[PDB]
Amino acid sequence: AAAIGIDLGTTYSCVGVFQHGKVEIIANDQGNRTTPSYVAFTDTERLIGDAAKNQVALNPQNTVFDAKRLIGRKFGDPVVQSDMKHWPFQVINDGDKPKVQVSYKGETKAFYPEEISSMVLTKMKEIAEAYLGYPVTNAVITVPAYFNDSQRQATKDAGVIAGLNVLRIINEPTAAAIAYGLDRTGKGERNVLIFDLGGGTFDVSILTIDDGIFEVKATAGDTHLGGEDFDNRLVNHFVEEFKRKHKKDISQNKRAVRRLRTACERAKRTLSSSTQASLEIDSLFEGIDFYTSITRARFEELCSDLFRSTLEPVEKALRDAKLDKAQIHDLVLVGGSTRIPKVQKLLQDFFNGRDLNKSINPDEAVAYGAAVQAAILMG
Amino acid sequence: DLPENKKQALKEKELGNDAYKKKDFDTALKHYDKAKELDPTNMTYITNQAAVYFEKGDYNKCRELCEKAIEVGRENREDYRQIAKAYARIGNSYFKEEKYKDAIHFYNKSLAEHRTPDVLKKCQQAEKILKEQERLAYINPDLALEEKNKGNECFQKGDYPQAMKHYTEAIKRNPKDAKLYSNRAACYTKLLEFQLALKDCEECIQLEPTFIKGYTRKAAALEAMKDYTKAMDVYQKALDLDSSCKEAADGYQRCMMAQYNRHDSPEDVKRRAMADPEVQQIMSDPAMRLILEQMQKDPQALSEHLKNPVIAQKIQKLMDVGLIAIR
Ligand SMILES: Nc1ncnc2c1ncn2[C@@H]1O[C@H](COP(=O)(O)OP(=O)(O)O)[C@@H](O)[C@H]1O
Repeated sequence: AAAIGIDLGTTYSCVGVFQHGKVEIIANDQGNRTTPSYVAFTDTERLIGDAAKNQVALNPQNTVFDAKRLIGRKFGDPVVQSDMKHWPFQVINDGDKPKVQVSYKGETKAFYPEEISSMVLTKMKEIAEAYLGYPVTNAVITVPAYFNDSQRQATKDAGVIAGLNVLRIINEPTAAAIAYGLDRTGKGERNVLIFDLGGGTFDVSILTIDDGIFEVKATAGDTHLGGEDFDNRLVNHFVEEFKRKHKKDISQNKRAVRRLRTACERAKRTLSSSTQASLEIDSLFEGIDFYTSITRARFEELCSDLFRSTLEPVEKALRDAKLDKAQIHDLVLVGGSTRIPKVQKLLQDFFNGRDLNKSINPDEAVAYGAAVQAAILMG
Repeated sequence: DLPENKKQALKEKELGNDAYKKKDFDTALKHYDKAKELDPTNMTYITNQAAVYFEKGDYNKCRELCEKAIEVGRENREDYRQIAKAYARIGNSYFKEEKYKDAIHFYNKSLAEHRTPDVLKKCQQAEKILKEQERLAYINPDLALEEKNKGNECFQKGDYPQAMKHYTEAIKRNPKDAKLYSNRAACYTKLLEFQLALKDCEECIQLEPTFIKGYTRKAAALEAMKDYTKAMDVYQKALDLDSSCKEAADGYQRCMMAQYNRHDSPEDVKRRAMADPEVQQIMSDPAMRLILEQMQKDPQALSEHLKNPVIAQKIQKLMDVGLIAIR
């Protein structure tokens, strides 16, 4: 059975397979190569992926996301204690280990974050199996470079629950470096800066590669900066306009906000290509349809500080790695949010015009790299 | 070789340079302003004008100029080292105004552009100065007394680790509290961290040379570790302050016998004595090795060599640790 690699994020995931000499990225049933890291416990089924993401509108207290923020942690861990305050689902103390409580088929149940992850991995397994025409257990799962030991083992166990033969755990930036062929230099080069602007987090790290051997020299980042807060600024823009037109503040209406926010995400994706996006929601608030727009320039203004702040961790990583800008041989973009022209512009200016490596879609590169390594482990 | 306006800017640059060699700040600014307008896509004219404003103490103007130069160099793809220099100078204005926290911020930017050895050293000086300023700001004898007192409440209950934690906060808050150092030393002696008892007792003692308890706590740790020779010497220093002191007298008398009774196997002697760099030096020194061989073979070699203190005290040290026995 062909080896696969799985890109496991807080909001999204992606699986690649290595077959017939190359990595293929496998689209799920909705045609999405990258599918949501969501699980929805409805009163009829456990949905995973887009099926689950689309239910946040109806059963938000029973849906989960951000499993990785709880995986490998103790319940009393300050991260757990802080992050749970911003979630619709309940985090439960079971042996000083967070467990997440949802109502499933009317029953009260709670699952460890690891179980939620295994559900997601199972879906990625099904996507790959359906695509290939056969069961696949041979897999590589990536993790953030800052993960500790409990976190890596917990990730591996989620794979075990899913039914995978976890061959390996790889730090996310190593996988990206593999994807871009940086392990084929034949030199003591290169010093590569990998910039991962993801869903709920921003991870920056410097990997020094010496003829195929990787070392993380430095990490920097922001645990509460990612694509989600760009969407949040976009929500406030549209809420304020709704308010001005109707003299109604809809930010307190959770259904209106979830639907607005979903549309905001779509508008943000639209603007990574076009300079204009439309906001089109029927019955957004109290039966009011809300139709408006945003341009790329306006989006950038709303988020101008969010974009600038992404460079502070770059400066930190360079100093910790004891490198200057001149010593970075390559720049790698990871994360769908790096598709935003403003990000690319800031990195080019920060690095004095150096090209950014975009040969592989930034939100596929990790799955891609994991698939390559998985292929190596299996051949 | 150059566009005419670049060459013209260069001629003015050079004249400006000579004006600065003579400290003619203002003639030089005139030359660099011409040079700046002649070749605007060049940071060098801007940074040179900033050099004047830095030397004049006009740090706000020199900072504006450095910032403009940085923006220009990036637009025009100038060397990262040029950008770094502009940042280094910005950090230098803050360094000179004693705003070390800002000097550091800008030096950090300078280092990212290029890790210039000069910046590395200057920013280290900025850090050393700021760190000392921060400790002095931290120090507050009344907070030290409150932490000391909580440490004492814990200490007195046998909870030495907690006492130590509070004593640590108290010392950060009041560094000259000799009594506090010895209270930590006590925590360590009770917890068998005899080595740490020695280091805090030694600072206590230098701060307060008459604090007999600093000496009895140190000596007890030394005795416990079977370092009876120094324990006796430390207990004796305590006796020199007060000859009637109980630990100073009793620990002294126990060490007096124990320092010989413990020799036992030569392996104990070698492992303990060779822990001490002074005897390691005596043995690593071949002159001493030759002297020692003569001494083993001829008691008269000892009689004569020991008349000279440079040898007699190297030998005395080896005898004190038990490496050389005399019969
Ligand atoms: N085509 C696109 N243009 C702009 N942003 C995108 C695009 N596709 C996905 N995104 C954004 O990228 C993010 C996906 O993050 P992901 O690439 O999974 O990284 P990670 O798994 O490390 O969090 C989300 O914030 C999403 O809205």
